Amino acid sequence: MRQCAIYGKGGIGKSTTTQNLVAALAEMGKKVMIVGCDPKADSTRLILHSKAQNTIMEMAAEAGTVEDLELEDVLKAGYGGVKCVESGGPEPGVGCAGRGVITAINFLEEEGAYELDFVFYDVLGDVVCGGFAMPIRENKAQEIYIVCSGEMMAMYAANNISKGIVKYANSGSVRLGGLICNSRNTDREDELIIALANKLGTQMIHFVPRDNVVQRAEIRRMTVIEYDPKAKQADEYRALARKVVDNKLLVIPNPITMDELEELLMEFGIM
Amino acid sequence: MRQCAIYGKGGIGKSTTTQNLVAALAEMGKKVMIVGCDPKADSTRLILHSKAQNTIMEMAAEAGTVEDLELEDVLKAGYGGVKCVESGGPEPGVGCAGRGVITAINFLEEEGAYELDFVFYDVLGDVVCGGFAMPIRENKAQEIYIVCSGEMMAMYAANNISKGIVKYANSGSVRLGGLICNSRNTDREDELIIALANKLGTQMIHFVPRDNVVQRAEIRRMTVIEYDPKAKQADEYRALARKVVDNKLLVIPNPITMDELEELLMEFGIM
Ligand code: SF4
Repeated sequence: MRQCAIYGKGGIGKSTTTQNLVAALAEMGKKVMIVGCDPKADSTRLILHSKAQNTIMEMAAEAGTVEDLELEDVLKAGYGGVKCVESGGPEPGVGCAGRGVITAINFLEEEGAYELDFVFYDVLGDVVCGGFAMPIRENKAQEIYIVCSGEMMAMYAANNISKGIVKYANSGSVRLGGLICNSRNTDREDELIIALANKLGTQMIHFVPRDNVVQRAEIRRMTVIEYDPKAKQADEYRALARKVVDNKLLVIPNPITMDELEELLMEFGIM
Repeated sequence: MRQCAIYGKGGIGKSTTTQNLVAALAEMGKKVMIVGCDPKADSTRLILHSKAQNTIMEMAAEAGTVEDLELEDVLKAGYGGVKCVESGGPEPGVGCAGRGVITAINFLEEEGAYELDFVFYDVLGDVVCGGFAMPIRENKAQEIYIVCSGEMMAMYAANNISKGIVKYANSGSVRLGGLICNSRNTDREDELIIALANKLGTQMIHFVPRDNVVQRAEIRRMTVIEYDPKAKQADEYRALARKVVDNKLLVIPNPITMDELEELLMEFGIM
């Protein structure tokens, strides 16, 4: 079993890319589990064809504690047999995202859900703090893949996630597997992300293009793999899945300074 | 002295709106202090004409601890006498973003920097956790203004911040003074934000349009008030400032559910 975490800032289609990648993995015969560690809890909608999956936090609140919770309600099987579970966001203004994530992971481990080829933690990378770095810090995810784009905020979040990895890459076995470039139809975006990965010492594992079929499948609460298996974007997600399966470059990144990031953006025509 | 917090998700120009509002306030004769509570620390650049102001956490690290710091290096005066502080983001992957704010506010209180007509805490509202809600929880900010837009994520963040205000309003005195609509050139965006404010039990205090002069001023690292005083956007920021000064409608919000927000987006042609 491989423990991978997809990190990245919100609003760039990270969850859709994660779900389509997991669907492509399931289509290859891999038993994949998705754990959504996002407060929005949108990391399992496409696999489950659901408007909203009941997160562990909400069901614990309805049942008092996670101790009186059942894995059958917590964990749901979606397309391709993919198991789906939502950690649940913090209480707005009160709790930590990290406490919800660790509670979900501990409940899953106690219930025996992990006993699978891949476990993907879809973790928010908008802010890189102790709470959102729980999978990295508690040795829950060993391979970190960052979904980014050719915009200042996306690469800044990627660099901060790399800083967190570097913090926990010593006295720990968590490594950066690569960068997934979610295209935003920006010119020289793939080249910019390749250069950013080279600066970080990692690779751009795959460049995910923008396609209308992604939104067409998302209207149906479905992945591109399930919706149109013969689409070109399905082949892109299959290539990403194969490159993640065959990924051997797991490195401790070298985070860049702010000036280097601005220089990269100037070089590739963003600012 | 009025203690206010500008909350809101990132990527919608909340920081620029806050800095222009503070510049318009100082242009009317009010003594304002900006406390930047975002980890990326861009809340005081346009006032100070700086690429990036040195944050409290950085100086604490360079000087060993906060107790070896001086207000001269921490507190900087920019355009119109506005006093600028950056709280300092957490160490990526380790610290909590809300304890840097605790440290900054405590240090400013010991240094006597709070004894001023307005204090504005620019607080990021991407994730509404116990850390990022420190000014609301610790009773440091009494009036909350949420900068939002017609996009789904901005309205979701506004609803979550309203939930936090509700949690801390039945025990403290923190209230929501209105919603600031940061236009994204979306059709029926002002009407949608007005409807959201009416559902929350509050008001859309001002509609901030999109203007190129905002970007022209930001390139020069200054606000529109200082760059082009005779511009229309400067007048919009002045209207927002005088509506903030004259604001008396401070309410405990009524946060709306997922279905209500989705139906609001459906009504005005966004979903
Ligand atoms: S550690 Fe991060 S998620 Fe947890 S309360 Fe602090 S800022 Fe919020």
